[PDB]
Amino acid sequence: DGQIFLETELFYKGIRPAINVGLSVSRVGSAAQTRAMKQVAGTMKLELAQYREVAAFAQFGSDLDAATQQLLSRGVRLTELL
Amino acid sequence: ADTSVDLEETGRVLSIGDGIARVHGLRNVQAEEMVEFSSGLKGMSLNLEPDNVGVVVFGNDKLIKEGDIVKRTGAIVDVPVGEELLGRVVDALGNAIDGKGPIGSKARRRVGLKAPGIIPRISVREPMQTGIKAVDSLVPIGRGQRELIIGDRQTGKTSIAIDTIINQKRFNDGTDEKKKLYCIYVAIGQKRSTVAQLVKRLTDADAMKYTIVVSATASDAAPLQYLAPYSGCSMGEYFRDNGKHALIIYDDLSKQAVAYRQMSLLLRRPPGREAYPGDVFYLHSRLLERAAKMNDAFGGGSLTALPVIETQAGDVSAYIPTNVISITDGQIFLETELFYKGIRPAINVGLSVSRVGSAAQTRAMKQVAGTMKLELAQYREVAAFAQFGSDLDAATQQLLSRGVRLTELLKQGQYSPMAIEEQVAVIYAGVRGYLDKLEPSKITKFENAFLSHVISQHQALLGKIRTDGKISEESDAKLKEIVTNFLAGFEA
Amino acid sequence: TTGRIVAVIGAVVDVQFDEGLPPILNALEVQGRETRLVLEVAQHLGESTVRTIAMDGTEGLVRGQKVLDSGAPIRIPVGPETLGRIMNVIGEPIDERGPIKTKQFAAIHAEAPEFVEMSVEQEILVTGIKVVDLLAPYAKGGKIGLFGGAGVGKTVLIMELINNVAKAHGGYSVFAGVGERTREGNDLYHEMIESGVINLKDATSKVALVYGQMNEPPGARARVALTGLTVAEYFRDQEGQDVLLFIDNIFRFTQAGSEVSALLGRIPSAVGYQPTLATDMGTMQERITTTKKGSITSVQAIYVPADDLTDPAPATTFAHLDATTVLSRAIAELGIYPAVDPLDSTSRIMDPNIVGSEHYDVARGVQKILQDYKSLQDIIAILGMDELSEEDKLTVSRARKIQRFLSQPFQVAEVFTGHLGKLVPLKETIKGFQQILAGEYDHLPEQAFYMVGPIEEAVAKADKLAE
Amino acid sequence: TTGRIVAVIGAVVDVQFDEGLPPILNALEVQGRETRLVLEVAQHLGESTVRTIAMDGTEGLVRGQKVLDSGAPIRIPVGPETLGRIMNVIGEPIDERGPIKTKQFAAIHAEAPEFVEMSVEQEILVTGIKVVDLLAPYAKGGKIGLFGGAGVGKTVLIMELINNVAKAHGGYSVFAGVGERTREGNDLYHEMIESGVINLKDATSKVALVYGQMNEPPGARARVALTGLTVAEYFRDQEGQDVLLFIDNIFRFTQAGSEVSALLGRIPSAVGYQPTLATDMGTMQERITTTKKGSITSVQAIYVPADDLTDPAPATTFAHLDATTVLSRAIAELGIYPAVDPLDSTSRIMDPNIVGSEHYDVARGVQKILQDYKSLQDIIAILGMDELSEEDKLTVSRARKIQRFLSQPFQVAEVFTGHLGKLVPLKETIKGFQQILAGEYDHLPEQAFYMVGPIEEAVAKADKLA
Ligand SMILES: Nc1ncnc2c1ncn2[C@@H]1O[C@H](COP(=O)(O)OP(=O)(O)NP(=O)(O)O)[C@@H](O)[C@H]1O
Ligand SMILES: Nc1ncnc2c1ncn2[C@@H]1O[C@H](COP(=O)(O)OP(=O)(O)NP(=O)(O)O)[C@@H](O)[C@H]1O
Ligand SMILES: [Mg+2]
Ligand SMILES: [Mg+2]
Repeated sequence: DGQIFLETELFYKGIRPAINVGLSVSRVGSAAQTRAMKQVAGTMKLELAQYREVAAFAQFGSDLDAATQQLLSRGVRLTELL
Repeated sequence: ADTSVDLEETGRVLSIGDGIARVHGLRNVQAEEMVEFSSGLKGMSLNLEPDNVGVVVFGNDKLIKEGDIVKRTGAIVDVPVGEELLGRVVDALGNAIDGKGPIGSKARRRVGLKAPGIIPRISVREPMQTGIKAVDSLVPIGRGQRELIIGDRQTGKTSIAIDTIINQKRFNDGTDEKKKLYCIYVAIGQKRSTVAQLVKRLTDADAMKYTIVVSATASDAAPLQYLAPYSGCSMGEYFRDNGKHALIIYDDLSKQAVAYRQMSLLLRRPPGREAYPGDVFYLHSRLLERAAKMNDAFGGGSLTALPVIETQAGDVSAYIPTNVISITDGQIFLETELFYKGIRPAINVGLSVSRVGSAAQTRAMKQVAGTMKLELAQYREVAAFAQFGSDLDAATQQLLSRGVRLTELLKQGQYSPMAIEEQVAVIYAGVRGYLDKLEPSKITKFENAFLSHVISQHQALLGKIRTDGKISEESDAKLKEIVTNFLAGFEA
Repeated sequence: TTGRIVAVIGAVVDVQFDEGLPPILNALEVQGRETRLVLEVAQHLGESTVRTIAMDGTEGLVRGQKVLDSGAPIRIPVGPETLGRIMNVIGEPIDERGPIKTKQFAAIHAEAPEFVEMSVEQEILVTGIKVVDLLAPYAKGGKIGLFGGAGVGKTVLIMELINNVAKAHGGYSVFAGVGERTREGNDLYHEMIESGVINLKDATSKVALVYGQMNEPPGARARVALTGLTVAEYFRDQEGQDVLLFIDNIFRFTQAGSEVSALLGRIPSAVGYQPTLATDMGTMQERITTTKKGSITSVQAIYVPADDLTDPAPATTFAHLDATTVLSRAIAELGIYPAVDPLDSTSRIMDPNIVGSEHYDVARGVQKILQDYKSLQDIIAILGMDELSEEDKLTVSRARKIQRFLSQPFQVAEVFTGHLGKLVPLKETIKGFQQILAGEYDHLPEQAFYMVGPIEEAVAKADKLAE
Repeated sequence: TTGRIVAVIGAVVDVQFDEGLPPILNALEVQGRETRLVLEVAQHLGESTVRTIAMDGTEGLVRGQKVLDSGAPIRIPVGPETLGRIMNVIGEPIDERGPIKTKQFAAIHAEAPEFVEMSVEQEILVTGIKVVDLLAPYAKGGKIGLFGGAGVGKTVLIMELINNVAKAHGGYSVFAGVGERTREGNDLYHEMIESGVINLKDATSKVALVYGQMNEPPGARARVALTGLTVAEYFRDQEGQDVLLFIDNIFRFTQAGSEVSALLGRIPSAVGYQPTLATDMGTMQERITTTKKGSITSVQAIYVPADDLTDPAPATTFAHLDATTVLSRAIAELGIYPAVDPLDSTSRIMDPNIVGSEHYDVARGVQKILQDYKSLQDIIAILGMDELSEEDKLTVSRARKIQRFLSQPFQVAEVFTGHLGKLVPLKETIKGFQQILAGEYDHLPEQAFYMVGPIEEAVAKADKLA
């Protein structure tokens, strides 16, 4: 019912546990969480999946509207927190 | 007297399974000879072995059990042939499956005949019109030729064949009898609903009347799908050997290759690359050489072949595609990118090639094709810098503007094939520069309006290009006056 | 007739008959066993011996053990009675609610409808899913294939379609779990009881269930697909009405055929698959069709092995469909759910003469700009963004907004998305992408378009994402 | 003697003799058939059985049918009256022009020339064509790889080579078509008569045609390259000629042999090819060399699969290739005929030790001057023509006159072109190009050197009118 994938790049880059937010999934989902965890992790997975994409696309020097700056700032902080 | 068993002309099933019957006896069976089981089923003796015969079952193998009496009845594996079949949808062996009763067939031809030799053939020179601009101008096809349709799934492979069938109505309803073309479409391993969607699309064109549809669908057994290409071929040869013209489309040969492979693997013949037996090249080489153009010594008739090959991830270097590419006289490569990018039919101008080419297209088309071949060649070299070229020289900037506009001209919708004279006119406009000032997006609408006009007002001019078979200096000037003033009015 | 087991290997059991020999496809009954064990005759091996495939575990089987020939292939209960009931491979109710009390017993080995029996009529079945309805919409009474690798959303997508179509569907529906999770089936049993498709009290049940999940031995997972379609077959032919067949997963049919292929005595084809792969699928898929007698809207979840579409099993399946919906792990990776590939999904009804020339041109235009962006992706990734002109990089920002507006919060994926599920009408979808292509939303950021319903919400999300 | 059919499986037939067995490679005559059927012994299975590979369709065969051993391998007509004749793998005339009445018949199999019969001399086969003889010289009794098919006049180049060897060296040629498309067979046939090499009336023919068509089983496609080699072998040893052997195409000979090994039941080697690939190539390619009596020089048309040069097929072929001739679209579209790429075609005998001291420096000079031209091409298109230095302006104008002098009109193509054909002798070419490099024709125009024979016809053309 889903998998947890770990990469050496993420491991060596600092991220531990080295979980690949994009590739890993959970097939039970929020139904497996406490209503306390759901209140803070309800949309976090799909958020970071969108962040991990826009992170490698925004490194091309393009001037970024504050709306995609907001997701960039949030994604860096939440990766450090996990 | 008792338990004698005529082992010479009969025998019994030693073991049945997976469409393979190992039969005891049959001491007088010839290789590739049709047999008959207790249940009334047919089968072929493809393996002759010391102690048995391996027979490929023509149907459901539940009906065959152990010790079932297998009979020689001296059968010659042959299919009904002739003009009585046109308009009908027959099965892999000639039996009608369109619920319209029996076929009034009188002539009947073997499916395992040899191709004509070197001698009785003459060079390919008569045109075979697809009604597809891209094809007739860049990858031209002629009568007696073999040309391969080859692309990934849903790349527009069938549509090319489809539009060609519909194109023939023009010639097949007129008086010019030499220029008539009879159509034969062989569905090999397809699903019945798609094969039903097909014949309707041919009925609605009024194209069915001159089309023989040989069908062996995915539910039909392994040997049925193996004979189906050859069964159609014999039907096409009738016309060929009797001074007429026939066009056959094996759709598709990749699926016959699968149907053959099964049998070999299960008859336990050695496996090779991708589990294919040694004689699978030989399976297709003898099928496609059977298409030829006969000399006036042998009636002067012709059969023209169009194999379809499905590639996976564009890999044309897969064993079966590699086979058919060399087998045939040329290929047309259709690509997924070109498709969704817009370029439909998604014919890759670069890779696509015909050996017969130049000598197959009319002297009218020749007059504008080689020019387009050269110009699109010089376009594709610079094509990548179509936007990133502000500071390019005016030469390559012309060669980019020339190419993009020709590419728009070769675009086409399905089901609307164009006569050879309608083709050269719309290609004459872009090749001689009379569209180099028109905005790219406006070209398709112009073609539609300019063509709508020349048919509606200048019937004699197009007729002259058909009659003369070439664009004379008179017609050349007459075309220039129409295009320049129609295009000027267009932009008003 | 009585037979003795002469060999047991895996799920392949050879039996010998002294007198009358049972033909191919016939179901055999193994004598002296706790739960019924059915064998299916696959081959005649000679010397009065037959090779069979067991429909359950062959553990505990003694050589010489007696086996009676049931005289026919597996015959299962068929009729309105089957509704609301979970049948297994052999039609023994695994729901624990007594016998299926039916008038008729049809066989799971039947003949494919004839060429003359075929129907050609086709209309659009509006799903309410933006990705399908726009680019490769489903034909009513048509064959629908859902390709996808391991963990991209074949199942999640097939579930939404049941909610969106079957629930408000007047006729009968037949779900058939083939080789997937027993767990997935349980959820759906309870979630079709809650909703009210399956009524436990009365006979207003609209769904008949069949299951042979990845717990069962190959032999079973190889045949349970036929059990599901034969249920559908009655409802189509002997009751005329519209049927909604849902299979998940149909690749398991081919896989279970391979698990035994070597033991039957086969030279392996390509990719360690069975040589009969083509004809095995042909006699099965051709039975899943709409005929002049009756309609069957089929939706089949097709697994993709090692994320390769060119894998023989799913690659052969392509030629059997009317509309194909293909899923990518790379698309799902970017959080884009559903992970439908806009360049890989093809419909038979994507003809302007059916869906309308506005519908067609919008969709073709939607793909072109995403196609164009895909070509630019590798160029801009190394050589910056500035090198694109004001009409080039305008398409880039559009394509990413078209890419993200294709994402849709499903009503089934509430547990994953964290959003309320959305259902978008046909004309609301076409207007959606038409405007973005026109460039009427070039001012709004991409994130406004990510995971919304109708287009008004993409504006709404921008306003909230502002302050 | 006599044997019976014990097994028919596809294109592989098994035959049981009672007494003595035919040695491996002996041809077998199947009796009572419509046409001729040949079975080539491949194995001895034991129990007085042989495993044979057919050269024609194995339909209609009855188990027990009497099969005759011919006591020898596949024997074919050899001798001068095989010229202008289309032969098949078993000798049979397939031009419907009456049976080939040759005095001698020779078996298509035979051991390679002994170590003692080898030629210790490395010599150059002068082709008369300039591009070839100067830059990519053919080795006499060597093997040449011809890249690129038709659409550039492959057929012509072949025919001119046949003409010019028969002319300059008095040696005949043999075309062995491995996997010949029947349309292309017919088309190549009349192209040879219409041009002059095949003479349907008298005996002035210069080529022997052998056709292994595609619609023939793998046995026929795998052995026809020998049936052609044996007709060529007669003119090497019996008449002492410098023979010419065309194989088109060599890849379809490799794929032919792969099919056979796949059919017999041998475990396939790398990339799907046969385990016997090295030898399957060696036992044929080593018959093509210079002997004491004569020499066979073979031009082979190569198909590379997936354009992969490391693919075993071209990799095994390259070990035997002494020179290459690239026929290119790019050069053909410019107007240079023959369509040979001057830098892309390379030769083993491009060595001061083999051809000579002069030949080498002149060829390399031409090679360098064309690379320099390519090296200045971007500087030409995007800088300003008139800003090259004196030495850069000069080498550009000299280089253009070099690639034009590569151009040569062909004798074979007098019926089409209407212009006179040329055979440029060896030393004429060497000195001709040396003078342009030395600048002796810095004053002459570009169009002067285009489509001319020696350098003389170029200066004369330079006059024209003004
Ligand atoms: N020239 C064209 N213009 C517009 N649409 C086209 C054209 N050619 C094909 N199509 C469409 O593209 C789809 C695929 O075309 P088709 O000729 O069936 O290719 P195919 O290779 O036979 N598909 P398949 O048999 O499943 O591999 C069809 O649904 C057509 O509607
Ligand atoms: N629309 C969606 N929204 C959010 N998450 C989704 C969506 N679709 C799929 N997912 C997630 O992706 C995972 C894969 O879904 P699933 O339907 O089980 O794919 P699958 O193709 O059936 N995998 P498998 O059958 O094991 O090869 C699930 O765990 C979901 O959480
Ligand atoms: Mg098709
Ligand atoms: Mg699933």
